[PDB]
Amino acid sequence: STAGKVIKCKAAVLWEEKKPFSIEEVEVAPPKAHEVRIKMVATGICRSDDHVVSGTLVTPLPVIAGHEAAGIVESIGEGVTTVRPGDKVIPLFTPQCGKCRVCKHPEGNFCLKNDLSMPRGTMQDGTSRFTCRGKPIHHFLGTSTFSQYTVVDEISVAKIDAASPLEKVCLIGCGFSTGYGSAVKVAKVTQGSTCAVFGLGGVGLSVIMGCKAAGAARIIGVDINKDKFAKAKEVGATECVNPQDYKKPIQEVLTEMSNGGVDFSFEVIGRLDTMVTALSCCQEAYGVSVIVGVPPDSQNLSMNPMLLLSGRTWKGAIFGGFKSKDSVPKLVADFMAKKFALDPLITHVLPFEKINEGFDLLRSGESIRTILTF
Amino acid sequence: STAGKVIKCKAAVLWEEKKPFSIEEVEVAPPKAHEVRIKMVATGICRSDDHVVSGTLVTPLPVIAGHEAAGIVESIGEGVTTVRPGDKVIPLFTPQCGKCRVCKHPEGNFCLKNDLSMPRGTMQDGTSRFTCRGKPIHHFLGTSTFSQYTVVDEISVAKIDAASPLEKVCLIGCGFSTGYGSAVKVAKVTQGSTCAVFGLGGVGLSVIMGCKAAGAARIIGVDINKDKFAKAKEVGATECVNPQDYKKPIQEVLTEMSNGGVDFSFEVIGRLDTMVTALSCCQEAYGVSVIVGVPPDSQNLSMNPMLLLSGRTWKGAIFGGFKSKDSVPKLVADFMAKKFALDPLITHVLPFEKINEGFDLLRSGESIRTILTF
Ligand SMILES: NC(=O)C1=CN([C@@H]2O[C@H](COP(=O)(O)OP(=O)(O)OC[C@H]3O[C@@H](n4cnc5c(N)ncnc54)[C@H](O)[C@@H]3O)[C@@H](O)[C@H]2O)C=CC1
Ligand SMILES: NC(=O)C1=CN([C@@H]2O[C@H](COP(=O)(O)OP(=O)(O)OC[C@H]3O[C@@H](n4cnc5c(N)ncnc54)[C@H](O)[C@@H]3O)[C@@H](O)[C@H]2O)C=CC1
Ligand SMILES: O=CNC1CCCCC1
Ligand SMILES: O=CNC1CCCCC1
Ligand SMILES: [Zn+2]
Ligand SMILES: [Zn+2]
Ligand SMILES: [Zn+2]
Ligand SMILES: [Zn+2]
Repeated sequence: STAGKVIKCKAAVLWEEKKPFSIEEVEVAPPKAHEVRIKMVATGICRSDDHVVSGTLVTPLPVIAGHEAAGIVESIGEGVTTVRPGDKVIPLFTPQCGKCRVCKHPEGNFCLKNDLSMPRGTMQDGTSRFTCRGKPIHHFLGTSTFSQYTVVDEISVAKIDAASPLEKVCLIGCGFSTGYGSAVKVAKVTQGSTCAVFGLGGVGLSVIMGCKAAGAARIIGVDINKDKFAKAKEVGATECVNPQDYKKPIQEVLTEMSNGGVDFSFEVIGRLDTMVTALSCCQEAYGVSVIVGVPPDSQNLSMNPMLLLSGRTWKGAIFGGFKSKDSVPKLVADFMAKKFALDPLITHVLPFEKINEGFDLLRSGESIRTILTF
Repeated sequence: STAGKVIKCKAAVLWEEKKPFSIEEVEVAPPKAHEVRIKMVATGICRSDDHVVSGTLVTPLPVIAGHEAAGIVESIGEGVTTVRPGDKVIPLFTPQCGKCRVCKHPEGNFCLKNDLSMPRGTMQDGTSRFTCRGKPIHHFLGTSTFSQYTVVDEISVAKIDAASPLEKVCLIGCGFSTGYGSAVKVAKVTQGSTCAVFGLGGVGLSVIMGCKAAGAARIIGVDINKDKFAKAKEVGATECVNPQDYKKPIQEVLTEMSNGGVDFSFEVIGRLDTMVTALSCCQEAYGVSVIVGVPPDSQNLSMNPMLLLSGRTWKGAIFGGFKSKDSVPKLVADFMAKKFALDPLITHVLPFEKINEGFDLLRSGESIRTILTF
C-alpha cells in the first residue's frame, strides 16, 4: 500500500547540537535505483549517536541519527538484487560496495563509499530522502534508523535470517560486532593471553565477550564507573579496576598486575588520554593495542614514539574489522546457532517514542544498551 | 699472553656531546664470569652512534660508543659456554638472555636485559670495564665497539662462521639486519605490494633490500638528498621522490602515486614529522607503517587517532625484530651463501684512527656506511 508513494511517519529529528531529539512527522521518499526502503522494527542507542548530539562527532545537521538497527524491507528500487520486500534486514553503517580496493582486499573493511571520512549526510547520489516541515533533513552514515521508515543504498543493507529476533539482533548492526571483532579479528587475541579493556559499555562488554571466546586467561576491565563491573565479570572479566581508586597512573597499575604488561589492550571509551594509556599498558616488545573509541572531533593526541620502537603494535578499526555485508548475516546465523549471547548487553527496552529517556539512561551511566521498539 | 690481564689499547672516547671523539689509550679489564673480551676487527659508523654525539640519543657520558661490529674472541670468563677464544663474533646491542618473558615469546626480541630503556652504560653487573686517564668510562648498549678491545656479557655476543669476512659482516650487527628485518619480519611485506621508504641511508637501503626480497612491485624511496637515489634504485627502488621538489605534502603525493595509499611504509630517518607522514601515506583501511628511525630524546609526537581508527596498523621495532643471538649467525650464513649483499652499503673504508673523518662523511651526506678497520 505504500510502494512508490511518499510515506509520512514519525522520526526522531536532531535539529541542532545539545538538544533533545524532536519526535515528529517526516516525509520519506520512495527509493530510487539501487535503494531500499525499510520499515524499522528495533534500534539501539549507541554512544556514537550521543556523540552527534554532544558535538564529539561532526556530521551535517539537522539529521535523523541512529545506525544500530533492524527492520523489514517495505520496497526496493529498480536494479536491487540482494534484498526483497518482506525481508528482515540490518542497515550497514559501513557499506560494502564490493568494487573498491578496500573491498577487494582480504583485510580491509572500510569501504571507500563510506560517509565517515568526509561526512556528507546524504544518500550515495548526494541527496536526501527525508523532509521535515518542508526542510531537507540529513542522513547519518547512510543508515538513519531513528525513524519508522528509512531509505538506504543497496550497498548499505544486508539480508538476515527470516526467523531472527529483531529486538536482539539489531545489536549486530553495531555494538556487538564492533567489540567482538575488535578482539577476535583485529587484535586476534590468543589463547592464554592477558587482556585489558578500557570502557565497560556495550562495545566494551562485547570486546570482553570476544577475548573470552578467543581463550584469554585474564581479562581486566577498566572503568571509572564501578557500577559496570558486575556485568563485565558476568561476561568474562576476571578482575576489574577503577582508576580513581589508585594513586598512581593506571598504566602502571596494569603493568604491575600483568607482570610487565598485557598482551592485548583495547580503548573502548573515546578519550585521547585513555588511548595513550591503553597503548602504554601493553607489553613494550610484543604488545598490541586496539583503538575502538571515537575521539572528539579534530583533536590530536600526544605520545612518545619509543612506545612503538620497542615493539608495540597500535591499530584501530571500524565495525570490528568485519566486511559488513558479508559478515552481518553470518553473525546473525551464529547468534541463532547460540554461538554468542546478546541479552547481557540489553538492560532496557523502551518504545521508540521514549528515545530521550533512553539517552538519559546512557548519559547517567545506568544503561548498557537500551533497545527502542517501533 | 693477555688472558686474565688488563689490556691497554686505543679507543675512541667521547668525553662530551658535540665534540670529536678522542683517540687515546684506555685500560680494558679482563672478563669476569659470563663475560667475553673481544679483539675488534671492524666497525661501522651508524647514525645511532652520531645520535649519541648530538644528544639525540641519551646515554651516560663519557662513553665508548660503537655497536655495529665484528671481531675475534681474545678471552672468556668463567662459565662462558657459547664462545671460545679465537672465535669470530658479532656483539649484540640488543641482548638475548633466553630467560625473560620477551625472549620466550615467539615474536618478541627486545630482551628485558637491554640497556636502551633505562640507560646505565654499564655491563650487566652495573659496573664498567673501561678506565681512561684513571677515570671510569661508560659502555654503550653493552657493546662499545669503538675500541681495539671490548668486554661484553655472554648474552650480548654471537659466534659466527669462522670464514666470515669481518669487514663486511659487521653490518649484520646493526644496519643491514635492522632494515632487512623491519621489512621481512616486522612489516611482513607481501608479494606484489607497494612500499614507501622514508630515508635512504644504510638502514633504509636495507629496508629496500627486504622489500625487494619480499616481492614488492613498487618501492618508492623518499629522501631530501637526491644524491641518495641512484643507490636506492640499484638495490630496488622503483621510483624516488624528494619532498622538496613538491608543493604538496609528500603524504598527498604518495597517496596519489599509489592510487589511494601504500601497503607498507617505513620511517627510517628519526623525525617526529616523518613518522606521522609515513603513517598517513599508508592505506587508511589496511595499510601498515613501521617506525625504524630514532626520535629525539623524550620528544612526543602529535597525531590524529582517526588515522588508526580507519584500520591502519602502526608499529616499531628494534633490530628488525630479530632475536639477536639466534638470528645473527643465520644471517651471516645466508650472507656467505649470497642470499643478500652488503657491498652496496659500504661506500667508504677507513682506519679506526680516522673515526672523526668517518663521522664527517656521514654528516656531510656523502656516505652510507664507512667501515673502520682496527
Ligand atoms: N570503532 C567503531 O567502529 C565504533 C566505535 N564506537 C565507540 O566506542 C565507544 C564506546 O561505545 P559504547 O560502549 O556505546 O559507550 P558507553 O558510554 O556505553 O561506554 C563507555 C564506558 O567508558 C567509561 N569511561 C568513561 N570515561 C572513562 C575513563 N576516563 N576511564 C575509564 N572508563 C571511562 C564509561 O563509564 C562507560 O562505561 C564510543 O566512543 C563509541 O563512539 C562505537 C561503536 C562503533
Ligand atoms: N630501530 C633500530 O633498531 C635502529 C634504528 N636506527 C635509526 O635509523 C635511522 C637511520 O639510520 P641510518 O640509515 O644509519 O641513517 P642515515 O642518516 O644514513 O640516513 C637517514 C637518511 O634520511 C634522510 N633524511 C633526513 N631528513 C629527511 C627528511 N626530512 N625527509 C626525508 N629524508 C630525510 C637523510 O638524507 C639520510 O639519507 C636513524 O635514526 C637511526 O638512529 C638505526 C639502527 C637501528
Ligand atoms: O558507532 C558506529 N559508528 C562509528 C564508527 C567510528 C566512527 C564514528 C561512527
Ligand atoms: O642503532 C643501533 N641501536 C639503536 C636502536 C634504536 C634505539 C637507539 C639505538
Ligand atoms: Zn567498497
Ligand atoms: Zn554504534
Ligand atoms: Zn631476555
Ligand atoms: Zn645502529
